[PDB]
Amino acid sequence: ELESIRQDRDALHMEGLIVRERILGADNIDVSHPIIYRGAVYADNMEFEQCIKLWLHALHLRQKGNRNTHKDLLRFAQVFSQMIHLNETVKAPDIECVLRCSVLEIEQSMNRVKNISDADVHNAMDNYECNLYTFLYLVCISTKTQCSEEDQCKINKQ
Amino acid sequence: MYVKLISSDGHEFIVKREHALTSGTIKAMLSGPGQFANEVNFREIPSHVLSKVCMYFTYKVRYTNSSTEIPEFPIAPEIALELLMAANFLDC
Amino acid sequence: SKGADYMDCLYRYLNTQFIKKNKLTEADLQYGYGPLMEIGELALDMWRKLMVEPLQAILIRMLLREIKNDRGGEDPNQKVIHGVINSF
Repeated sequence: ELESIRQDRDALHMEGLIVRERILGADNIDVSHPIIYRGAVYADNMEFEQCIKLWLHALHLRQKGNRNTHKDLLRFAQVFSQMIHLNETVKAPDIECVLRCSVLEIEQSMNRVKNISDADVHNAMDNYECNLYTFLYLVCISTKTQCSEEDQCKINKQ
Repeated sequence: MYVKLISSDGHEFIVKREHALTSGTIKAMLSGPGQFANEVNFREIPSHVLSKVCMYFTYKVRYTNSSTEIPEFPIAPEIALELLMAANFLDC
Repeated sequence: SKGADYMDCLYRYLNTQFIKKNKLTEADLQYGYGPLMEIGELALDMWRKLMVEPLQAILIRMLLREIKNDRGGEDPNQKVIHGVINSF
C-alpha cells in the first residue's frame, strides 16, 4: 500500500496522524501541536473548506481534560470574519452551534474559580472579562450570517 | 355626553365624557351592569384632591402633540401625598 | 361567556399589580426553559377541562348526524349549531 503512494505528499501527511493516534492513547498530547499546525498551513491558502473540519475534531474530545481554552477561542473568530470578508459562506448553518455550546460550557467555570480563589490576581478577573468580549464577536458573526430559522432556534436556546 | 362625579365630602363635579376616559378605572366602572341607564359615587376621596384631578384632564388633552413649549403644573407641597395615593387608585 | 368579561373588570387591580408581576414572560414560554394566570382567562380554562373534554363523544356524534340529515334534507336551526361550533 505505501509503495503505491510513496511519491505522493498528501497520503503520508494525513496518514501520520491516524498512525500516531493508535499508539498515543486517548489522554495524551495528540492534537496540541500536530492537529492545529497541519490545519493552519492548510488554511493559509485552502479557502477554508475543511480547516474547520480539521480543527473541530480536536476540540470535540479535548474537553475530557480541560485546560485554558482562552487562545483556543480567539482564532475561531478571526477566520470566521475572514471568509465573510472574502464573501465566502463556507460556514454551514450549524457550524457556530458547537462553538456557542463550548463558550457557555466554559463560562460558568471562572465564576466558581473566583469564588474559590480568595484573592488570586488580576489576570483571573481578566480571563472572565475577555471571554465575554470574545462571545460578543461570535454573537455579531451570528447576526450577520443568514441561516435557517431552526438554526436560529438552536442559537436562541443557547 | 356628560358624566357626573360625586365625592365622599358631597361636592358634585361635572365634566365631558371624552375628557374623563383617560383613567382606566373610570372606564371600568361605566362598563357592565353599571351602564347606569351617569353618576359615579366615590366613597374615599376628599374634595380638594378631586378638584385638581378634574383640572389635570384639560391640561393633558389640550397641550398634547403641540410644538409650543409646555408650562409646568403647580402642585402645593402640603397635599402632594394625597394626589399620589389617588392616582394609584385611578390609574391616571 | 358573558359572565367572564363582566367579572374581569372587577379584578383589574389584581391583574395589573399583583399578577403579571410574578408570572412567566413570553420569551420564557418560547424556546422552552423558563402557573399564575389572569382572572377572566382562568374561567375559560375550567370550561375546557370539566365540561367538554369529559363530554366530547355525544357532542360530536349528534352533530355529525344532524349535518348528514341536513344533506339528505332537513331544517336544523342554524344559530344553535353555529354557536356550538364557534365555541371551540
